Amino acid sequence: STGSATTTPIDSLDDAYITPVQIGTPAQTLNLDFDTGSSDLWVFSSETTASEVDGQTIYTPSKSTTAKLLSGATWSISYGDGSSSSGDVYTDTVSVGGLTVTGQAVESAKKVSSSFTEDSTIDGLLGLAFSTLNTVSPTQQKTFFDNAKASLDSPVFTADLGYHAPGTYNFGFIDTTAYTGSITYTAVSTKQGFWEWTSTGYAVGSGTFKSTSIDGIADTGTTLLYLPATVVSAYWAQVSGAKSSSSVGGYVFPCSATLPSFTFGVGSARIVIPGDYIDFGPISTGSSSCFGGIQSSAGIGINIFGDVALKAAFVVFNGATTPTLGFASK
Repeated sequence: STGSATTTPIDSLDDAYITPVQIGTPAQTLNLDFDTGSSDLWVFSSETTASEVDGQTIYTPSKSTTAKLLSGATWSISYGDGSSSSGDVYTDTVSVGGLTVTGQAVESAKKVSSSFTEDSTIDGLLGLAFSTLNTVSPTQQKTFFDNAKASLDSPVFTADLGYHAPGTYNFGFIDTTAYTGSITYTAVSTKQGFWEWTSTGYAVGSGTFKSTSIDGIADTGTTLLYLPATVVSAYWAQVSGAKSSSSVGGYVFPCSATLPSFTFGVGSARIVIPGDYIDFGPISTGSSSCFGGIQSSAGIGINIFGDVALKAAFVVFNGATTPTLGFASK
């Protein structure tokens, strides 16, 4: 089997991407944030505290003839941005782009933190990291991909995120028309439960490539590119007037600037992030200070190849017995 679904930016900045997901019988379609940095499929629901729902579409398990309470199971997750959610668990039929999993754990939120409430466009998350990170207790549950894997034509999924445009998540096949050149594959460590890999270096604009190992995670659920402070300083030094602002919480730059590209290495291959991809717009409405899309990972404890980086590539999440990652230009 295969599946193919379009993923759409939630706003004009590509702050996140939503993908429609069918849950239950008859189908209830929710727009979920596919997150290769976590491993829980959780949704706003009829159980979510009413004051914490503000425009999201909710899953109502009592209206699904295939929903079953997973007795005794609870979940609770905290994300790197400080947001969180928790609740109980049903199993139900879940379909993505024509690919169907029966008995998928659907984690129903009883509580969500303010940032989830405040984002009316995201109805929940669909985790695509390794199932060892799933938070369900006392019986850990599998991700959608883990449950589908054996049925897929090939044990892979691909992320093809757009810049200011829709893109595609495919399951079970590699669309050879969706990228240019060849796909370069690179080793993955699953020791932390992430799609963790080592970039071979970087370049800023037209500058020379610096060969240096950068361990980080391919994380579709993180908006920006978080890299070591040395690398990030080297990038922003090429932008007149750019500075790190403690009060804003990262590097800012004059909105009048033209930003240089940023290249990262994948083995001997190179992925070029155009400068425009690194502009996240005014820090507040009407400001001429703009927020940068490359930020320091110092204090986060891990480097994160988030959407800024991934959207410049066609990315293969290869879930073979020994997982690997593939990157192609597009």
